[PDB]
Amino acid sequence: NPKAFPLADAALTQQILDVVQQAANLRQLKKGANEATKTLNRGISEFIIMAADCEPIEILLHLPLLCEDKNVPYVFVPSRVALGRACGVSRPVIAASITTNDASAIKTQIYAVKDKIETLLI
Amino acid sequence: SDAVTIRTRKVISNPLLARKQFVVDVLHPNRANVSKDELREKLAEVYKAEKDAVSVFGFRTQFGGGKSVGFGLVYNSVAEAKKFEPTYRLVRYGLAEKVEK
Amino acid sequence: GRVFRYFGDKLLISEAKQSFTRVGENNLTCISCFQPRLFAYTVSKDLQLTKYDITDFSKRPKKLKYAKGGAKYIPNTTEGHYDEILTVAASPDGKYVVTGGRDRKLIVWSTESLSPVKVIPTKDRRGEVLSLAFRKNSDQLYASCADFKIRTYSINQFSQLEILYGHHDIVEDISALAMERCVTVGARDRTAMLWKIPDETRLTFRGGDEPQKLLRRWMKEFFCEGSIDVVSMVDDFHFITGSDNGNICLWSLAKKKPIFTERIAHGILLLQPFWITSLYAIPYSNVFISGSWSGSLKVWKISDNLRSFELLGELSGAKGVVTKIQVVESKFRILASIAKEHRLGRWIANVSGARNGIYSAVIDQ
Amino acid sequence: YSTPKRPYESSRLDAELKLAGEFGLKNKKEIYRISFQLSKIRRAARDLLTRDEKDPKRLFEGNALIRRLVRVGVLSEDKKKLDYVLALKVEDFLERRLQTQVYKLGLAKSVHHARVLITQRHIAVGKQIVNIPSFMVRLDSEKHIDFAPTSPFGGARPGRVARRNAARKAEASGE
Amino acid sequence: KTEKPKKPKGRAYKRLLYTRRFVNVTLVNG
Amino acid sequence: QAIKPPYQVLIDTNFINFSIQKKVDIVRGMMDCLLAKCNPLITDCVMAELEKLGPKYRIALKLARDPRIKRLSCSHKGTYADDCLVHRVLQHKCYIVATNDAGLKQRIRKIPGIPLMSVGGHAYVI
Repeated sequence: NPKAFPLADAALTQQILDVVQQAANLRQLKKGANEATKTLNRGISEFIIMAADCEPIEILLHLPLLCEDKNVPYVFVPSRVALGRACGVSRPVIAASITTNDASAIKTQIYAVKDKIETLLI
Repeated sequence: SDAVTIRTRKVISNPLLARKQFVVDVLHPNRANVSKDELREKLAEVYKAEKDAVSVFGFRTQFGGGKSVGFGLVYNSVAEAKKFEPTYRLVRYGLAEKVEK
Repeated sequence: GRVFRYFGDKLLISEAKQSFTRVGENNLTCISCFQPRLFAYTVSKDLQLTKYDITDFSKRPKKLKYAKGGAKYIPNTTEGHYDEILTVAASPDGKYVVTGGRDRKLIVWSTESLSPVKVIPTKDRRGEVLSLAFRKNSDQLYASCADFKIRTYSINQFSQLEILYGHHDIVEDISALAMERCVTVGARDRTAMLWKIPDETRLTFRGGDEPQKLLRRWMKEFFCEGSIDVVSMVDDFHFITGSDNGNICLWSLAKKKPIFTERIAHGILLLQPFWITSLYAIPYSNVFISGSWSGSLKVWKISDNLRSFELLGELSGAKGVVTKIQVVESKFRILASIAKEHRLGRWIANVSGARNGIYSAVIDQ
Repeated sequence: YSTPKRPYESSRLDAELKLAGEFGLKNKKEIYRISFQLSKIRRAARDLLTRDEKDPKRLFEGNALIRRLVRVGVLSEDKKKLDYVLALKVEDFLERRLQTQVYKLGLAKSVHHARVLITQRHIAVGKQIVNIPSFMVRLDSEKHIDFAPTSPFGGARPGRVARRNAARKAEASGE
Repeated sequence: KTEKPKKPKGRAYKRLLYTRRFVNVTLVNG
Repeated sequence: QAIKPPYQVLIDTNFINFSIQKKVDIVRGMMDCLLAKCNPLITDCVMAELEKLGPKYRIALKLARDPRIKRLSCSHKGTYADDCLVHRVLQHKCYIVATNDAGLKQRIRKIPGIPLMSVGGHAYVI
C-alpha cells in the first residue's frame, strides 16, 4: 500500500549522490534493471539504488524482493533525474547497481551507506 | 617562440634617477631561460626610448619551469645608462670596455 | 570598484517590449553580446554559431552571418568544430569571438569575415570547455574545463597562461569583471572559489546546508541542495549563486556563509522544484535577472545595504528552457538563448512551449 | 623510524610479509617509520586523556590533532570523538600513500608496477610531478591524480625509445 | 667468489615470497 | 589475523597477587602499555580461588569487586581457571592472558595468535 518504502531522506540521499558519483567515476556502477538484475544473479553487487518517480513502477518492484532473497541493501530515491545526475549522465536513470570491489578506496563510504540502509530496513 | 607574454609588475617611476622600475614577470611554456638580450629587445617597444636605455637583471626562476621572475629598469636616455648604471652591467651588455690591471 | 547604478524603481517592466525569434538551430547553449555598434553571437548543439545585429531596439535581431561545423573536421587542430559547442564569448575589443564545447577545442574567430583565426586544443580527453569569461576591458579569457582545470588565455598572442586547480566536480559557471579575479562553481562539491591570479589565492565558500535544521524552522513558523547550477559576479565585493532547488544565494566576499539565501523563486512542479538555469547580473547595478524553464524571467533588486534583495518582476513570454541571458543598454534590451533542452544536455520534464530561439524584452528608464 | 624490541618474532614477521606484499614495499624500516610516527602520536593522545574535559589545551591541540588526520584521510567523519585515534590500525596509514591510491584508482594493474611508474617522473598531483612514494595524499587531490603533459599515457612526446622503433621501421622499410 | 647467486634483490626478492605465501597459505587455510 | 582494539584480557588469581604486592594498578597498568581500551574480564574460578586466600587477602577481593571489571563465567562443577581458559582461547583467536604462572605460560606459546603478559602491566605481543 505505501509502495515507496524504504524512501531515503535528504542528507542520506545527497550522500547517495556523492558516493554513486564517485563510484560512477571509479566505474563501480551498473545502469539498467536488466544489468542490476544480472549482477544480482552474479552476486557481485554491493547495494541497489532505485527511483520512485519511474512510471510505471512495476518494472522494478521485483528488485526489492530479489534483494530480500539475496540479502542485499536497497533504497528508493524520489528522482530518476538526480539519479541520472549522479551517473555523470544527462538523461534519467532509474536503476543503479553498486558493484563488488574490495580494491575500492571509497569502500568505507560503502560501509557507512550500507550501514544506513540496514539502519532503515530494520 | 611560444608567445612569451612578458608582464611588468610594480611599475614605479623614479624621476630623480630618471627611470621607471618594475618587476619582470615572464612565463615560458615549452621554453626555458630566454636571454638577457631578447628581453631588452622586446621591452624596448612598449616604452620607446632606446635599446641600451633598458637594464634588466635577477631572474631566479620558478622551480619546474614555465615561469621566470626578474627585475628590470628603463631609462629616458643612454647617458643615463652611461653614468648611473653599475659598471659591470655596462660590461655585461657589451657597451663598456674591460680594463684589467 | 563598487556598485553605483541605482535604477531599479525606474524600470518599466510592466509594459516592456516582448519579442521572440525562431532560429535555425536545435538546443542553443549560449548567447554572447558585444557592447563598445552592437552584435550578438549564438552557438547551439547543431554545431552552429550565428552573428546578429541588435543595434535597433525596435525590431528583432538581424541575421548577418553564420558558421556551421561538421564531421569534416574530425582529425586536435582542425579549424572547425566536430562536436557540440557549450559556450560563446565575444571579445571586449569586438575583434574576435571564441567558441568551445565537447570537441575539447577552443576555436576563436575573427568577427569581420567569420574565419577561424585560431584553434587551440585543450590537450586533455576530459577537458571539455563549459564556459568562457573575459576580463572586462582586457584580453584575458578564463576557460572553464571539465577535467577540473581552469585554463587562462591571452587573446592577442593566442597563448596559454596558466591553469587553476581545486574543484571537485566540473566547473559549470564562471564569472569575471575588470579586475584580475574570477568566481567559479563546481556545484557538486557545492563550494565556490574566487580566484586572484596575481595574489595566487583562492576563496572557498561552502554550500549544501542540511534541510534538517530547516525542519526546526518549520517548527519555528525544504528541498535538497545538490547542484549550485549558475553563478554571477555583481561587483568586486559581492556576488550571487543559483542552485537546483530555487535557492539563489546572495553572497559577500567577507562571509563564509551567504549573507542572504533565496528559497524558491520559479516555484515547484512527492514535490519537485525548478532549477536555476540562467542568471545575469549587469555589473555595478543593484539589479539582477533569474531565468529557468518555468516560463518567466524573475528580476530582483538588491538592497543598498547589500544585505537582501527584492522582486522587481517577471517576463512570462519566454516559454522554454532559458540557457543564457544577455542584457544590452543605451533604454534596455534583454536577449536570451532559450532552448528545448539544457546546455549540458540535461533532461526536460515536459517543458511548456519547448522552442529554440531568442527572447527579447525592452525595459525603459 | 626505530627498531622493535624483538628482532625475531615469527607471527610478527608473518604480517610484515603480508603488508609489504600487499602494499608493494621494499624495506621493513619503511614499516618501522610508520609505526614510529604512530608511536609519538598515540603517546600524546594518552596525555590529553589525563586532562579535564573542555580543557583548552585539549580543545586546541586535541582538535588540531583531529584536523590533521581529517586532512590526510585517515580519520572518518562519524568517529570524530577522540577515541578512534586510540582504537586505530596501521593499515589506514598505508592506505593513504599515493603508491597504492593510484592503484585504488585503477590504472596501475600491479602494486609493483605502480612503484615503477612513480620513479619514472610520472603522475603529477596538480602541476607538480612528484617522485616520492610516501606522499600521504591530501584527500582533495585524489581526483586530480593524473598523468604529466609529457611522459606518455599523458602524451605530447612519444619519447626517444619509441622513436628508435620509429627509426627502426622508417629507415629499414623506408630509406 | 662464487657465481651461484642469480636470485632477485630487494623488491623483486620481496616479490617472490608473497607469491609463494599466496600459494602456501591458501592450501594451508583451505 | 584480524587484530583490532579494544583488547580482551583474561586475568587469573596469580596476576593480581603480584599486582597487589607491587602496588601497581591492574587496568591502568594495562592501558598505559597497551595504549588502548582493555576489556577486563574475570571468571568465577578466579573468584572461587580467592575464597581460600580470603582470611589474609580480603584487600584484593574488594579490589576485585569493582564495577570496572566485567563478569565472565563457566557453568561446571570442578573445572578450574587453568583448563577452562585453555579451551576458550583454543576455539578463538582474540584473547589476551594476564598471568605470571609458568605452566600456563608455555601453553600460550603453543597456540599462535595470543599476546603475553607479565609483572603487572608490561605488554608482550604475539
